[PDB]
Amino acid sequence: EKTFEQLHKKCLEKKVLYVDPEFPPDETSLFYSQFVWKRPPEICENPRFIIDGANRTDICQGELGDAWFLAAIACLTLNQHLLFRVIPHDQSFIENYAGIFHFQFWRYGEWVDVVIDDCLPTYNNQLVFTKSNHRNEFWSALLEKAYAKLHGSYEALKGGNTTEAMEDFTGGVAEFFEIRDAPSDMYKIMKKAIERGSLMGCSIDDGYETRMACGLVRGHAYSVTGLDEVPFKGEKVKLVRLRNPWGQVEWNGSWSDRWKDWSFVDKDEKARLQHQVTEDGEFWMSYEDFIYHFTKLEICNLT
Ligand SMILES: [Ca+2]
Ligand SMILES: [Ca+2]
Ligand SMILES: [Cl-]
Repeated sequence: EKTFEQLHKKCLEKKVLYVDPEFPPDETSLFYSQFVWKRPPEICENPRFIIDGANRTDICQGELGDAWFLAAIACLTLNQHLLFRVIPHDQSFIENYAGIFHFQFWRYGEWVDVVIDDCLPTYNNQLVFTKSNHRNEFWSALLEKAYAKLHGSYEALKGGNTTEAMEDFTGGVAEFFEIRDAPSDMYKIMKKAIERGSLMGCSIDDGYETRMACGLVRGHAYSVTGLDEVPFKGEKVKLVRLRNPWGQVEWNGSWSDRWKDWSFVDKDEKARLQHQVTEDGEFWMSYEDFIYHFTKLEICNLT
């Protein structure tokens, strides 16, 4: 067991790029039961670890069913100071680059360091697994690789629970809600949770194209990224903001991006709500419609 510092320092002196003996760039690391592995400098001219900050737009699901995990990362980015425990800032392609990176996860009641080489699965020189909106940003793809290593393979990330990942990023305690049994004050419970920095997911119980007619997807982890109140036509309306970790496929009901009655909303209020018409996976919906469609709500509470 050599540490990140040690391995990094060594590779720099040797002038060699690191290769992970524990989790090598071959089919063992992909599955337990076809892609070319490439490092980000082999993929593009000017790769970067973090560009314009690490935020939820940098998490876009690829050809692997790990939404449960990605939704949790996206939630984590809403709490930057927690985020930078999981992701060390002092990492770069343009300075002290030795093809090695690391991340931290809460496991067994303590922080543990996962080290990886920066080889990533590609096809036609593009990432097949999770990537960022920005073709040159690689933190999220690398984090996913590190989480895969922690579970033994990329395939091991197929299916899982959002709360598992939330706990692995925070060391917090999971709390579940069946939205049918929801208390009267659950908007308030969720509001206090988001303001306290707690991570929130939700889903529609089951038992890449738009699944439902309303634009939601069944059996799919969504990140809760906002809760707010807007006064519209005299009265105040409770809203919920969600993000689909696909980065695509939004709700189309009231308060959706292209909803016309956004025109009746004040221009400053729009700004406070960060309302944009963009196919980014993120959308506002009414608290009412939210409680009506979603069935499970998962909150990971901190200390
Ligand atoms: Ca970014
Ligand atoms: Ca949107
Ligand atoms: Cl960089």
